Amino acid sequence: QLSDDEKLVAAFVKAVAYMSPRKIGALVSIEETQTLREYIATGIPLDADISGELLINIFIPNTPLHDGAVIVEGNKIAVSCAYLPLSESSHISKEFGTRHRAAIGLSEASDAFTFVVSEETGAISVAYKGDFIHDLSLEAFEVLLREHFI
Amino acid sequence: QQLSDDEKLVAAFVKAVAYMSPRKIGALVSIEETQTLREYIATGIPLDADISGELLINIFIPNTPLHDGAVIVEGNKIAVSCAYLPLSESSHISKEFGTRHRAAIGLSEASDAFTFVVSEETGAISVAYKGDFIHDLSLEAFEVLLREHFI
Ligand SMILES: Nc1ncnc2c1ncn2[C@@H]1O[C@H](COP(=O)(O)O)[C@@H](O)[C@H]1O
Ligand SMILES: [Cl-]
Ligand SMILES: [Cl-]
Repeated sequence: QLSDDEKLVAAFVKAVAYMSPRKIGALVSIEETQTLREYIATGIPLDADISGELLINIFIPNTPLHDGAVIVEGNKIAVSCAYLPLSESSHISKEFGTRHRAAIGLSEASDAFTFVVSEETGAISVAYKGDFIHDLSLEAFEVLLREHFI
Repeated sequence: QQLSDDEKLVAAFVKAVAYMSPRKIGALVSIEETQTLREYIATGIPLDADISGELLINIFIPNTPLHDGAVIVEGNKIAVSCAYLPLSESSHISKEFGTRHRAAIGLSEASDAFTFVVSEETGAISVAYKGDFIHDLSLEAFEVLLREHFI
């Protein structure tokens, strides 16, 4: 449980360390106090143990599980391919695509913690409670996850 | 009345090989029957995942972290990927058949598990069960065998 939180952080760090330098797009949302049941209902059920390796395999481009969001519930990957509400806010830079607007939209509609890897640039970003943090370093991503989840 | 576990299993396997065979994506999938596969499951990466054709496909995409080794199904879950199975020590195995096939055949000597393979060389779908090896099944043949065995 404390060790489960450290495995969660390590899984996310391994996945983003693989995907970011390969510019593999990724979108991962973690449930907090507000249920994500309605978005989980839109995805393919996995109910899978969390590991960096499984997160990488999910997001490999042009594969059946890659398109849409992974939603983490507790210590399980609940689903992949979930459809998240887009943000209609105009303050979103033009260069930020669908994945980023999906993450931002969920962070305006829930207290879920979402991170993105850009398929255009490999930039790592976080969307949480209406704040959007662009282009984190891997070390910064890790310490932010640790502070939030450990 | 929703689709039974057995119907979902058959559909998952059929969808997966239907995708991997034409693409010549190698695959190795073993299903536990009455004899526990616990010692082989211990060698794999824990997934404990719901069975879907989509997940099986994503596991075996070439040059990915989960694609090497065997997937082992236990009950209605994908227990592990990347598992090690016993390689067949037999010498009456054609030189056409590589290590995935020898692993499938080996496990079918050591247990009553049902294993199927997709060849990365030809895309051929094959089954290894109770020491017998059935090469190059059609998709229809594969499905009917799965139904006769699992339903
Ligand atoms: N003992 C084994 N059990 C399960 N899979 C294996 C085993 N040995 C090799 N493989 C896999 O068989 C495939 C072909 O092996 P190779 O011909 O050595 O490239 C690769 O995915 C290997 O990881
Ligand atoms: Cl980003
Ligand atoms: Cl930073």
